[PDB]
Amino acid sequence: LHKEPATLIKAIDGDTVKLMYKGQPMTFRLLLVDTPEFNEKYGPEASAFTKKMVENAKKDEVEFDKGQRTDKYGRGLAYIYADGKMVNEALVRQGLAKVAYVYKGNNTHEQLLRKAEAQAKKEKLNIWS
Ligand SMILES: Cc1cn([C@H]2C[C@H](OP(=O)(O)O)[C@@H](COP(=O)(O)O)O2)c(=O)[nH]c1=O
Ligand SMILES: [Ca+2]
Repeated sequence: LHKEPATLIKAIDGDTVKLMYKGQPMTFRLLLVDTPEFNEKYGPEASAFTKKMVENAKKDEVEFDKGQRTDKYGRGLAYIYADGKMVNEALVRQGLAKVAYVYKGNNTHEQLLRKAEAQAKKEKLNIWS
């Protein structure tokens, strides 16, 4: 896989963010994770965590997997990096997202994320508390 440039347009919630990619606005849905909705427990904390990462970064990047690049709603499907740190993994490691929506052929980072989740669960963080 490879990282590509993007710029933040606006944070939306824990697992969606609006970026400019190849000069066009797009909503991205983060691969392999599920944050709580804003109205649910940990939802506001997941939104705030993603927003801080993507806003404070000097450089945001998108990395598509090998399969589908957009979902049925027209959202981009990608791993998002903020100054080289993967948002998807960081949410899981903090217990602010579960590993979820693991479809075959866009699952390159599945085991990296499952290791983060085991660590968050052992530490009883957030969703796992
Ligand atoms: C993360 C991801 C979600 N989706 C779809 C499945 C779910 O469909 P349904 O809307 O029918 O439930 C929805 C979950 O997104 P949200 O968690 O953003 O609601 O997005 C994919 O198709 N591919 C993906 O990789
Ligand atoms: Ca969600």
